[PDB]
Amino acid sequence: GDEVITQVVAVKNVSVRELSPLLRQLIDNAGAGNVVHYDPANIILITGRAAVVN
Amino acid sequence: ITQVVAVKNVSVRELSPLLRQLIDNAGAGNVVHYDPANIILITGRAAVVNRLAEIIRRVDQAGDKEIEVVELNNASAAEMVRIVEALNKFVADERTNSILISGDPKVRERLKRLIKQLDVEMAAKGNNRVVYLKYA
Amino acid sequence: KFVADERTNSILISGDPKVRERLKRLIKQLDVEMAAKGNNRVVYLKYA
Repeated sequence: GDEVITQVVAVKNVSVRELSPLLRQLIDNAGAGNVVHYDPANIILITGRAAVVN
Repeated sequence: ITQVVAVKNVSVRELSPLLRQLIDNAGAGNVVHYDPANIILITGRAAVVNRLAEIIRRVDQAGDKEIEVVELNNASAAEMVRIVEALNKFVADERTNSILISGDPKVRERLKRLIKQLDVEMAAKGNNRVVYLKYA
Repeated sequence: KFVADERTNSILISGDPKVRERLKRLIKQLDVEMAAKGNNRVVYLKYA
């Protein structure tokens, strides 16, 4: 559905800052309210609509 | 009310912009102050102080890292050391002959995996042999 | 990248499951042991 939830998922292989521009492309591709925050401890944060967060 | 909660894993100054986002997202009166002794201060409405403490604890609980101590009965610890050293943290003691670990409960999963991986002891090779001469 | 132990005499690997495919290939490739060459020989002198 359209709900706003945060999802925490990992990419171990290389630091996920590498995805900041294209992920903010999906933060741009649709409506905002999102965050995608890349923890240097290497996990992954999204917040926003479950579809675009997907 | 003010809430004092910890993030041990890395210094919480790292959260100042996004936490002030929740100091911006709603009304002010808040403080979030990051003590270099590594604890955490919020002050403000219990709801926004909560979501703040949830981001905060979301960098607390996130990256967990500590030490393990696990017996190495067979493969020399210092060897375990060396043979992990090539991998790119780790301790062991050869008083005990035990891998110690510093890092993740993912490091705890995979490095209990490598606790187990090189524990094995090679079968005797008959390196030396006593031969009974029949004639000579 | 690559490791091994000669306690165990075992290749350890760091890298891909493509590195796992090809480097199980090279796990297997140089496992072979050369046949004995009769490097030394005891010769029975008939006369001298």
